[PDB]
Amino acid sequence: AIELVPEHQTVPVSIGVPATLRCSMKGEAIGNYYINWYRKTQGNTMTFIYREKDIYGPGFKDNFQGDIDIAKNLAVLKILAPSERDEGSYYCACDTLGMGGEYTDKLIFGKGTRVTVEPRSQPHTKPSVFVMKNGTNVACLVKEFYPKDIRINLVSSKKITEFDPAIVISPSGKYNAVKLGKYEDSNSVTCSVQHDNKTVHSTDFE
Amino acid sequence: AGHLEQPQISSTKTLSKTARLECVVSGITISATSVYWYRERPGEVIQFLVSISYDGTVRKESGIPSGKFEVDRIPETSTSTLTIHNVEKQDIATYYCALWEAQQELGKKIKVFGPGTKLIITDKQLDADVSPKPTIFLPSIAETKLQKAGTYLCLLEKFFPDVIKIHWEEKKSNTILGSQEGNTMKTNDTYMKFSWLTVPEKSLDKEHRCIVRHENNKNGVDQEIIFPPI
Repeated sequence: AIELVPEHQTVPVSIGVPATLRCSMKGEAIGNYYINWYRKTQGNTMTFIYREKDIYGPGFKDNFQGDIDIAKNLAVLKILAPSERDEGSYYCACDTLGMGGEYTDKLIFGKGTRVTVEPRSQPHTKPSVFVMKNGTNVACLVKEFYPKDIRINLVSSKKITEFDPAIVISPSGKYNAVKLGKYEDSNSVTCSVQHDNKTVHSTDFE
Repeated sequence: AGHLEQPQISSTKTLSKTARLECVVSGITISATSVYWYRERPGEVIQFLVSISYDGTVRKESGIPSGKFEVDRIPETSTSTLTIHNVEKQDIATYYCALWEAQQELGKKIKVFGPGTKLIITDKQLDADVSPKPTIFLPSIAETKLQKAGTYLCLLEKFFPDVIKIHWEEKKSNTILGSQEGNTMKTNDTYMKFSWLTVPEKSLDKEHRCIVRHENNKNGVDQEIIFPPI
């Protein structure tokens, strides 16, 4: 009968660049229901963000701003200054307001809309490259670089296995990355990176 | 102020068996409002399942079949338990517990949710060690001359449910920080995952810990991985 539907399944956003999440109700009037916003991010799961009329969770009033567009029963949540911590899924939930009986204070959810955070268009940056080990276990650590496209190589003659690398947003709003692998000659293994047509070595720092 | 805890990151059970998912509320006064239980089927939207009021009555969502679910609320030990009988494949989903937390006055309430527990249903019992196996990674000397920082990395592999949680802490002052991790990877019916943290100039002397929460850690408790100072 009553149902909430997010505008988009995925909504990509850039750091520091305001973005808004919308969610429409396709059953009754948005007014006879209190709208709430929850989110799931790495680390913190299903946290409360907003509840009808200025109600914010600890630390969400500064960065987020909820509102309703009664015009077309829309529930909106504007993210003012996106950051790494804001990447995750966002859920809109509604509920009744004091019905004439033993009504249920249960919320009705909409499918989530996943937001992905990527650094904002900036000038390129040659990365730094370090490598830490632990018996056959070698990990390459690429720090501070832009753009995203990069190739990470753990120089090795005899290699056991290599795992998918991880590209992440850095505190500086850039990128960091890590690549792990298992290697026989781990003691000699080094890391070389190909980025922005350049080649950076782990040895370029020893 | 208060919050709900669901220790069971996941609960793996074989068909026909019966699962028991717990929710322990803390900082919030139980006796007054009811404890709710939501179910998030894969692909589906989070939905109401059952709830137990203060008096003791229990309501279940429309359509919930007979003798399938059970709820209770032991106030002495501040915990509610959702029981799922004759578990089956269509029972695989994430179960959340939630309740209404009072703020200041009436007309100012917030609905607090627990982290959720994932119910995993497999065909056969597992006979092997499946606890995440750790691996310490101390920063590279060179890095300490960069931003004069250090980056730790704990590698966890060969664990099964795949549902895992990793976070870091200061040995003594145990207050969660702000680290990053890669995606969990499958490795022949077993998985791996790594987390790394870059400690600033200051904290280099302190001790740090990589804490792993997994359904199959030894003894059923969080795994505390000790990272030397330096």
